[PDB]
Amino acid sequence: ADCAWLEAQEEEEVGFPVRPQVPLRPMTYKAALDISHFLKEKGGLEGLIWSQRRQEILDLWIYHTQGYFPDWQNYTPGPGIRYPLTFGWCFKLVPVEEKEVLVWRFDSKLAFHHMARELHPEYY
Amino acid sequence: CAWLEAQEEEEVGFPVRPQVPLRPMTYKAALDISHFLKEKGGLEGLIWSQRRQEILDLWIYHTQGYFPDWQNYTPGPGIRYPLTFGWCFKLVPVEKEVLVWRFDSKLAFHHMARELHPEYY
Ligand SMILES: CCCCCCCCO[C@@H]1O[C@H](CO)[C@@H](O)[C@H](O)[C@H]1O
Repeated sequence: ADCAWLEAQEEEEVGFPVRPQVPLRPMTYKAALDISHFLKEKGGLEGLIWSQRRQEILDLWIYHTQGYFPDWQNYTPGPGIRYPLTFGWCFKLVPVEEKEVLVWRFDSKLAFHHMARELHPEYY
Repeated sequence: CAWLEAQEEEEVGFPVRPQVPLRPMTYKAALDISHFLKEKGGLEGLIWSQRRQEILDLWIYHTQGYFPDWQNYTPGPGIRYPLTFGWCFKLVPVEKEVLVWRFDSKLAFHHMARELHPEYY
């Protein structure tokens, strides 16, 4: 089922149901900063249990509204706290009580400290 | 049912609440959306799935405010007919069988789901 989703969205990328209304960019620091702070104030990620599908609904909402390619929202590997690889995005996945139940949590410090970078230089 | 519990939880109000106010699906709304999707969209020819229908349902729910409880079809086997009158897409088999979204403008004037299955009304 995991692989079946990738092939579906890449077919869907031209186009489904409508191609996005705005010019189609890649995710920036400031965009990711504004969208996070937006989603806290108005809208509701805070607390929700993470899933492959929910992330996709969130990725597609940003893609259709703002035009940012859904290529961006990636976190560090487990176990434990799951840090965003795209700097600017102020959400991380915390466990709640080796795969485990995660939760989107806002953290304004993520704006100033690229914690994924500091813990895993591997990726850069 | 693993999806429905997640979907219900989400309904207040992930990822944002839809911007235009909520209202139930109508004949004309369904008609207009269908004819929009054929001209300026890409629902045509695409293989159906549970997730693809949900992406479509949520795009409508967010864009236009229609609660996603309207785009259901008749049971199989064979040509799968829309229960909501106005919606001009049906799911045709390609040859549990592989279905494809197909625009049919005659669905606007004949409630084929009604004529074949009066049990649902
Ligand atoms: C799976 C999620 C599908 C995408 C849902 C969000 C798409 C909404 O899209 C936006 O809707 C606004 C009104 O709400 C309009 O003003 C914008 O022009 C439009 O881009």
